[PDB]
This record gives sequence, C-alpha cells and structure tokens, in this order.
Amino acid sequence: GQPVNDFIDTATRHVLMRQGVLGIKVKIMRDPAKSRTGPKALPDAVTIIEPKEEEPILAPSVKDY
Amino acid sequence: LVLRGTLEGHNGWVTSLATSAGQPNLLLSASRDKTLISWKLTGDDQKFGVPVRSFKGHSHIVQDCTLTADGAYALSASWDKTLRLWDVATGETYQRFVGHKSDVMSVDIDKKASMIISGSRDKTIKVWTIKGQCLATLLGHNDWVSQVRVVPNEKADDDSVTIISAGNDKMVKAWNLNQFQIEADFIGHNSNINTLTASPDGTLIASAGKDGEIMLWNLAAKKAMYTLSAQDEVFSLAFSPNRYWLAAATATGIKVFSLDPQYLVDDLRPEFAGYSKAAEPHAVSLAWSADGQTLFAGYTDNVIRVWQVMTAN
Amino acid sequence: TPVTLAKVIKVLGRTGSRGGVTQVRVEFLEDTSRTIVRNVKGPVRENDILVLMESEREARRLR
Amino acid sequence: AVPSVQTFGKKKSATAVAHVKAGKGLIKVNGSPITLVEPEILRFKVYEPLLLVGLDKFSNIDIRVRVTGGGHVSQVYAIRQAIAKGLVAYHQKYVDEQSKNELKKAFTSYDRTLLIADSRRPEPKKFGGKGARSRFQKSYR
Amino acid sequence: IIKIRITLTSTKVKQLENVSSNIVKNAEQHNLVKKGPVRLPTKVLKISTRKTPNGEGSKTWETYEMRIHKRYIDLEAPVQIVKRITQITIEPGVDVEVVVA
Amino acid sequence: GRVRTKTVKRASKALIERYYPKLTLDFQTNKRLCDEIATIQSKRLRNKIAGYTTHLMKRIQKGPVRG
Amino acid sequence: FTPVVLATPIPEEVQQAQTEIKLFNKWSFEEVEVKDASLVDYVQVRQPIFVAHTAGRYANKRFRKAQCPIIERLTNSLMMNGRNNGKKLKAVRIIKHTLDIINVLTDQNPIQVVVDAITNTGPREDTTRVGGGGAARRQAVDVSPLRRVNQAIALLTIGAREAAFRNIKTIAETLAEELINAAKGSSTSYAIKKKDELERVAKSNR
Amino acid sequence: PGVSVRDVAAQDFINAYASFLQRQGKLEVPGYVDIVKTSSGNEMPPQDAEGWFYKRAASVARHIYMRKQVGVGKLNKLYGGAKSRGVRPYKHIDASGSINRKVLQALEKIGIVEISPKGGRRISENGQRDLDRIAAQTLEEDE
RNA sequence: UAAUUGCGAUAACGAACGAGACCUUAACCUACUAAAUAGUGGUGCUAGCAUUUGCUGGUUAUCCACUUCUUAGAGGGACUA
RNA sequence: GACGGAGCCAGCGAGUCUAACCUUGGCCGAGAGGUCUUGGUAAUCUUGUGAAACUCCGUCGUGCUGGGGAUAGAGCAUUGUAAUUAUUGCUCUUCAACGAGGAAUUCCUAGUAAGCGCAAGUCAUCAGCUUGCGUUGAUUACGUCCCUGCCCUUUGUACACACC
Repeated sequence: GQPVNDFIDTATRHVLMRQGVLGIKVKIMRDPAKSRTGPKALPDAVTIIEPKEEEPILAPSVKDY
Repeated sequence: LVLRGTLEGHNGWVTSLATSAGQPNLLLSASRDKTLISWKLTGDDQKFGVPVRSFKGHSHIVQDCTLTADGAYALSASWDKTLRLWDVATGETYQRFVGHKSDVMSVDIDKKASMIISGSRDKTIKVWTIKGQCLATLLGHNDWVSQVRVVPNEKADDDSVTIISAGNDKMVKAWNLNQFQIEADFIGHNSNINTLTASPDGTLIASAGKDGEIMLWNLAAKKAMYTLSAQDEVFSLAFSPNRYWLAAATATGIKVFSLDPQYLVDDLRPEFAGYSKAAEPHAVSLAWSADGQTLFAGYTDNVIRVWQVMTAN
Repeated sequence: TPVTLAKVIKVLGRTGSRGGVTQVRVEFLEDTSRTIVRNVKGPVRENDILVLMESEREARRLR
Repeated sequence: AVPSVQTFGKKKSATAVAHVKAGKGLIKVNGSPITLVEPEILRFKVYEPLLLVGLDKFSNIDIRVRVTGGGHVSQVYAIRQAIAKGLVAYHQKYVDEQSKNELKKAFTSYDRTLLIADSRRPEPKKFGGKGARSRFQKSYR
Repeated sequence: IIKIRITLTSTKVKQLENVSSNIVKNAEQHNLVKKGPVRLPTKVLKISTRKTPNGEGSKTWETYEMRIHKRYIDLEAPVQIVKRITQITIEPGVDVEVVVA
Repeated sequence: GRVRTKTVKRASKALIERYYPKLTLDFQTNKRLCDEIATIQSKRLRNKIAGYTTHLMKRIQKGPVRG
Repeated sequence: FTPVVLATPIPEEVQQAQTEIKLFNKWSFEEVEVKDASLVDYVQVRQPIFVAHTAGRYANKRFRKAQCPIIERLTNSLMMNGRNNGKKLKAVRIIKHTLDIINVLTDQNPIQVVVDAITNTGPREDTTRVGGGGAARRQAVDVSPLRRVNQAIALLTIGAREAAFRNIKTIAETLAEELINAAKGSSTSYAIKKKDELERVAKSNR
Repeated sequence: PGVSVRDVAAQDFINAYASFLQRQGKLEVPGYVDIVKTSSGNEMPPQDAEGWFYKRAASVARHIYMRKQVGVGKLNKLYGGAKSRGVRPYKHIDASGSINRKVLQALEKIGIVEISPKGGRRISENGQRDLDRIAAQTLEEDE
C-alpha cells in the first residue's frame, strides 16, 4: 500500500563496470516507530494498555472531606 | 400501573425524556435518530401523545435533554460534542454550546436556569452560562463523566447550588459550585456506573450502573444507608416526587419500589410479540410526570409506552 | 383443454449443461399431494405458479 | 420575518435550489410556471407532488426553483425532488410534525425516493475502452 | 493604515493550513475585522502518460497528479506588520504573495 | 463477502480478554471505548474491530468460547 | 367537485381528472383485470403511474423488474436497436400515441389490452439445449412466469420493429396493431405466430 | 391581473411576435433572405424562405429579454447546428454571423435592442414594452 | 469467504511477504471555520406590465446580513446494526 | 428518419514576458475569415464553455428517395519560406459502392452496455485516434463448469528442450 510511499525508501543506481553495467535497487524500510512525520505504526499493529483490577466487596460506605 | 398506550415518531432508541414542572402536558424526548421530538398529551388509550415539533441538525446521537418549567428553553446534549439550547416554539437555534473535546454526556439546568452543566467524555465537568461562556472548568475524574445532576436544595432560593455526578472510574462525586470545587465523595460501586438520581428534598441520591446494586447516600449527615439488589443493569433511575419511590428501568424489567418501609410494589414487564428472550427490547428512557400521575418509558425499538397510576382493587 | 396450473413448493437445483435450467418441485394448486419434479427454463422462485400441458413426466438431470 | 426556507434537490449533475415563502400559491421554475417548462412528457412527473397531496395546501406557499447542471430529464427530476423536500421541510419547521410525517409517509408509499438524494453517479472511464467498463475489440490472429 | 491581500498557494496542504492558522492567530492578536480564510478550489494538474516505453505490451496509462490549493486573506495592517508578516511568516515551498490594491 | 481477518479478530479477542468489564453490547459505546483504549490508525479499522467486539459480547453473554 | 384555484392557474381539466383518482396521461387505471393464473405478481397494474417514464433502480436485486410497472417496461423494450439507444422520451411519446390509437380502434382500456396482449402472447413451454451426443435433441421445459412476461414484451417489440421497418406505417400504429392482434389473437400477428411456433417445437421435441 | 411574457409558451410567443413583425412590416430586412443558409451547419437554405427573418428576430428579442446582455458571437454559438462532416463524425459549428449581425442591427434600427454598458446588446424599455403589449395580446388569447 | 479469508483438525509451533489493512476519488452531513475570484435575501435605485401589494429583471463594489445550494479544512457516518 | 425553423440543458479541462495564448464586445464577409478595442498569467475573462443527442411546429412518403456522400472539377480564405502528390475550413456542382452483412468473432450484468457531444495529448494548420468528462439511458442474468481458461487436492507417466 501507501506504506511504500511512507515507511520505505528506494534507491536505484546504475553502476558502471569494467564489463557492462550493473544495477542496485536498495530498499530501506525504516521503522514506523520513529517516523516522526506521519502515523506512528503500520496499520496492522494495534496497541492496547493492560488495566488494573479492583477488589469486589469494598464495603460500600461514605467518606467525608 | 399497567400499560395504557403506544407512542411513536422517533427512529432510533429513545434515550432520554423530560417534561415541564409548570405545564405537565408537554413532553420532550431525545432519541438515537439525531433528533429531539416534543409531544402533547391527549390521554387516548392507543395514541396517548401526539407529535408537535422536532429539533434537528445534530451530527450524532442526542443522548440527554432537559427543559425548563415554563416551557421556555430546551437543552439537548448530543454526541457531536455540543449541547443545543432552543425554545419549544419555532425550533430556532438559540445557543449552541461547544467545548468538550469528546462527547458530551449529561446536561442539566439549575433552579434559576442560567447556569448550564455538562459532563463530558473528555473526563471533564463543565459549567457554562446561558450566554455561552464558561464559568467553571472541572478536572478530577479518571474516566468518563457519564451522568450529572443538580440537586433541589432547601427553599427560599439560597445563593448556593449543589450537584452530583457519576464516574465509571468508580466514584459518585458531589460538587459545590460557589468556589467551583468538590464538596463530598461517595465510593462503593463495583462496576461502571451509568445512572444516578437525586431526590426532591436534596438528601437522597440513588446511584447504580452495570452492577444491579442501587446505593443510597444521604447528603444530610453525609451517611450511606443501604443497597438493594437489582440483579441486572439498571438502565434508568428516577425518584418519585410524591411517593418517594425508586422507579428503575432495569436490563430485563422495570422494578418500582416504595422506600418507607422496605417493600417492592411492582415488577413491570411490557409484553411484546416477535422479539425473543436473548433479543429482548429493553427500556432505556424513564420519566415521571410533574404531577406524578403518568410514566413515560422509551425503548430501543423507537417506541414509548405510558403507565398510569391507579388503585389496587 | 388440460392446461394445469401448479405451485412451486421448493426449488431444487441448477441443471443443464450450460447451467440455466432449474429443477423444481410443484404442488398442483388444486390437490396438495401431487408434487412433481419439473425442469423450468427461466428464473423460478418459491411461492409462485407454473403452467404445464404435460404435468406427468418427472424427468431427471439435463445433460 | 418573511418565513421562508431554502432547500435543495440534486440529480446526477442537475442541482436545483428551492425557495419557499409564505405566499399566494405560485410555483415557478426559471421564472416561468412549471406548466411552461417543456420536456412535456415529464410534465406530469413534475406535476406529481402537487396533485399527489391535493392542491389546496399549496395555496399558502410560493416556491421558486433554479437548476444548474444536467439535462432536461435530470432537471425535471431535480425540481420535483426539491419542491417535495421544500414542502415537507416547511411542514416540519413552520407547521405540525404529524402533518410533515403524513406528507412524508404519503411520499414514501409511492416514492421514487422523492425527498431523498439518489446516490447513482457515473463511474469513471477506465483506460483501454471507450466505455466506462467496455473495452476495444481484439483480433487474436 | 493600509489594506493588503495575501495569497497562499501551495500543495503541502497541512503546511498551508498551519501558515494560515499562524496568520489568523496574528490577525486576531491585533484584530483587523476578522477576515477568515477564503478557500479556492483544488486545481488538479493531471498528466496522462503511457506507462510503456517502445511499444510492445498492453496499453497502460498513468495519470500523475499535482494538487494545488490557493487561499487568500484581506488585512488592515500597518507597514511594519506587513514586513513582519511577509518575513517571519515563511515555510518551505508555500508560495506567499502580498498584493496591495 | 464480509469476513473479518486476523488483525480484527486477534485484536478484538485481546481487548475482550483484558477488557471484559469495561465493554458492553452497544455498538456506539464500544466504538467510543475503542477510541479511548485503542491506539489505532484507521476509523474503518476501529469500526470493524468494535463491530466484531459487539458480536463477540453478544455471543459471550450466551456462552463461553473454546479459546 | 370541491375546486380550488391558485395564483398560477393549473387548469381545471387537470384538477378534476387527477385529484379524485390518479390516472395515466388520461387513461383508466381502475377496473383492470388479469383474467389468468400464474401471471399475477409478474405484471404490475395495481399501483398506477402518471406517465411511463420513471427513475427506478431495477437491477440491484433479483426480482424487482416485476415490481417495475409494465408500460414502463414497454418503453424500455422499444428503445433498442442501437441507432435508437437512449431516446426514451421519444419511446414514451410513442406509447402515448399508441394507447391513443388503441382507444380510437377499440372500446377497451388500452392498459387492459396491454395486460391481455402479454397474457395471451406469453409462451407457455420452451425448449432448451441439452448436451446431446450425436443428434443433439433438445428437452422440453416449462418456461418460467417471469420469462413469460419477458418473452411476451420482447416478441411484441421485435414484431413492432420488423413490421414497422420499411413502410409508411409508423411506430405507434404498428405497435398498436401487434398489441390488438396479440390481445385477441387472430394468427396473423408475428408475436403470436412466434408463440405458436414455440409451442409446436416444444410439443414435437417433447 | 399582471402580464409578463413568461406566462405564455415559447413556440407560441415566438410565432405570435413573428406574425406581429411580418404584420408591421418595415424592418430593413436584407436582400438575400432567399439565398442564404442561416448557418454553416446547414446544407439547404431554409424551408419558409419568406418569414424566417421575422421568426429569428422574434426569438432573439425573447432571448435578449430573458438574458442580461449578449452579442453576435454568443448568438452565433446559440444558433449553431450539428454539422454533417460527411463520412467524418459530427461536430458543432457556428451560425451565420452576417445574418445575426443584420437581424441585431435591424432590432437596433427599431431600437428593440441597444448597445449596453460593458459592451454587447441589452433590451430597451420600449422593447420590453412592446414585447409586453404582445404578451398582453397572448395573455388575452383566451377570447 | 473474492481471498492460504477465517473457524476448526493436527507433529507441529512461532513468524514473513502477498490478500486484507493503507491511500485517492465518488455519493450524503441545515454540525464548527468561512468567502466582491461563490450564491441567496433585504433595504438601494429603476425598467416593462397590469396598475390590487405583484411578476421577470437590470445595478461590479450602494449598504447590511446570510452560508441552504458552491468551495475546502477540521470531523461525522456503515459495523453487514 | 432526413430536412427547415423554434425550445434550450453539462462537467472534468487549457490559456500569452519581454513574445503571438485563450479570446468577450462593436464592423464588414453568403461562408471561411480579416479588422477596432476590451478581458485573462486565470472560482476574476474567454464561460452559463447557450455542446450535441433530445423537444415542438412544418415540408418529404418508399423509389439504391432529399438516405449515404464517396469520387471529381472550378473558385474564395487561413497556417506555413514553402500546400503540387489535394494541410485545413468554406461555396457551387458531380449523387458512386451501400437493398441489415457469409463461415467465424468481440464488448457487456447499473447510471452499467449503447446512442450523444465537449475538453486534453502531440499542435503553425490538421482527430476519423486516444486519455478524461459529462447527457440520454436500457433489454437480460443474480447462474454455470458445457466450450475457452484459472487455482487446490488425488492419481498415471517411458515427459523435464516438460504433449508444439
């Protein structure tokens, strides 16, 4: 998808040899975690927090300040 | 208290409900079809209320609403991050209130009707004016401010107001709005807390949520009385202005209880044809009348059914 | 002339080499107990009616 | 304050504006009456909402509709949709809810959606064929 | 006291919206009337070019695109504020022009 | 064919596995709940997550899951 | 008759002929009868129309072309042969003139003659292709009621064009004449001649 | 009770004002009313070779009444036609600028249409007036 | 299921690309921001008529609103509820 | 259906600096055009792109007819240093093969096929082409593995340059 445009960058070079030309197509896929311009994740990983429990009975009564 | 008719004109879940304390015969019901509709009451045994007007335009669900007692100003809290102030005549847009960065959840007016209270899903409790400027901006809740309610305090119109508010971060906080601060805090709910109601006399709050446990806090000496086992999710709670009742629409039925002494009068079930048992249409919106003679209940399937007061035998 | 008018109980399946014929069961609209397999040409559905000049044949797969 | 209301109908490009004011009964498109816009074989299609609802309600509304876009057919569909929407928006805002809903249900029990914008839009032309989905014929040999 | 008109034409839309937000904040910081943003249409510069080189294969066309947005604001400013809002209001690529009458 | 894939099914099982007493059977409430507790990059992905979560809660009030 | 007149006139011919019952242009939609079984829920004459141009979605679900009103389907069928694709106002003017010719020829309601005509010319058993090793014979099949309506209207219009092509006969006249002869069949009409040939090949290939 | 031209039809008002114009007669019509084509998009001089100038003048008076202001080029673009390019496919070609010029000048020589500010030609007060007097005729076409 | 799409069955378990997710555009939104390079209304001033208040206009800046239709930002919506 | 008047309704687009882009408005030219200014570095003007199909009134009535306009002669303008082996537009005239296309064969399931025009690319002039856009707007299916193909499993092989 458009992650081609966002999170990977290509670099195509014709490199001149003693014999005929070779070519290098470097694809560097940077992290989405440090893509500080743009959305911080590939749209495939969901980040959840884990919550904190509470004890059941608790004696429902009144506090006062 | 057996069913006396059928009301229709909304298209989604009827979420909330109100009347006026001067004229009992006008209704304003807010429902999940992004539209707020008024009824007149005619007392016909099949068409009990007759549609008058509808105030429109909201980009999301109108969740809550309340009117003033002479039928002058209508307030609709809707999930498009606003609360809209109108007149019940000509539906003209008087005052929009925006400012909650997430969905507004509950609005009310006080007894002079110039201090407008809106609790919002940006964890906040906001007090604006009738003009549209903000008087009080309250932080303090960790999760959503789901329902807020002013309390009717003592007579003679003292220059001092008092409010209660639930929070599904497990608190029932009462706030004093003279210096814009907390006045009292009550704890003891186990699950998320949808609805809370204050009494006519300003000393009973009955609060419950997805637990089915209706807990009553007396703001007189700030004491905590008891808890009755409602055993399913109490969708809506109301205090009766004459019989001092707890009238509760719960996740299977409608339990109505007389407080003095401890006895439950009735366990209402409206009979349907077609919907099943794990596909029950449940009640969402409850309202007594201003005189306490009729009872309005709006359901998920667009409908409102009306109960009357009558003798035993 | 015996032009018989019948009611589809159930539709059965898409027969034909080319795949455009429908096998169907017909109740007879006059007796409940004469239900016939019939190959119909157009699109057929349930609850509807058919015309037959020979309502007696009851064939099988059109190959 | 001259209790008017502006509504709008929209066909595939024919977009009509509808001005409705509390008046004497004149219904006009492009300044002329609706009886003098001339596809003439959709004249009864624009005559539909008036003699549908029974004309003695139109006596206190003057409506003026202006359309931009489209062709003759879509412009007639735009004006019938727009004045029907303007009628039911008047009977929402300025008179009773059940009168609005009664005209609304009487429009739904016939409708070619009549107060609802149609979502039917033209698909793009895709390359390799002069139709939007058609293609140029091939030879094979 | 003069009365200017700045026109922001660019393609990086959020840089446009941010420089116009800077401008409307500086205009309300010493208010002029209000003169909020006036929004011209997206001029679409579309080129259709064959994908293929020298011609063997199925015929394919790519419509490369540029998306130009023009916006403009009237202002009732002094000349020193004009110099500041043409100099310290700058961004990459965003064409900024101030036309006076 | 509206068949939900592994990102929506796995993430909805995760948020119901660690967030049963926060959610409900309401599509609107659970959509706002995935707004609050979900770090996601799409409104349509969040809508599909919340829809399968309401589907899962509607069958979990009727019985458990093998997983 | 309870009249009302407004600022714009909106004449009394219209205000009388349409407000008590909703007609055609001016044709009887009342008292029409489909005299036959297997053809109800496949014609549509009970809910009328003003003129037979309509903006309907009749392809997104399967059987809604039967919910489409019938003389609209007549206009849609007559706007083909791709020199004539998309002149639907021309086609519906043709059926307006056609029902005019039906009322001046016959005393019957012209939409009743349309219902009678497709009910009478709609063939009852067709004959489809089998794989047929060798002689390649074809099995008789009872054609569906929706295809009765479809092939009825289709053969009406093919006879209209190929009897209307190279002659001073115009389209509404030829369509009216095929419609009356297919209504009360005389075995001189091309529609019912094709109907009888479909029945003959179905019987002899049964 | 009020008379305007938009309460009579387009065919019938154009023919009524053409009948008025060939009644009143003197327009300074050109001499080539039977020679010309009216457009390059036509392959035959017109059928009524008599009064097409009066129909054209009536229709352009109605058009200038209806509009704000218009010129000879946009009247050519209006009255252009579909051109049979032979075996080559059809296009849209403009109409006769000379005939449009002389009919617009003839209505200038009556003073029906005049020169307008920001150019082009706009309707006169008397042009509207005589158009509404024949609109009074056609709105009293009901015996 | 359109899908190596998932449920399930397991000497496999945990993964990767592809599909999907993503992006552009198209449809709706009286809901926030608005605009003489967009349109309306009212007061300008007046043209034609019938003059019974009216109708159709004309007016580049005569003013004030106004944002429904237009434009484009920020968002809503549908998830097979 | 051709023809002649009349009704009149679109949207994506392009548009000139130190030189020849779109051109509104007046003037003449039957037409093509040429002229005098005004407007645009473009939601400002070309533009309401007044486009065509369609619509109404009127002639024509089946004859390879006025349908079709091929070919071909004469002339007028425009672009270009240059047009003949026609650059294009226009006027007059010539009035062909074509009587619904054989065996095959192609595109298509909703604003979709099809009729209908416009913009844009090359461009001094040339669009029958193409890329887009809108206008009018369907009949018929909601299937199938039969034919032509595709994916998966099982099986057979003396095939692997892989059934050509």
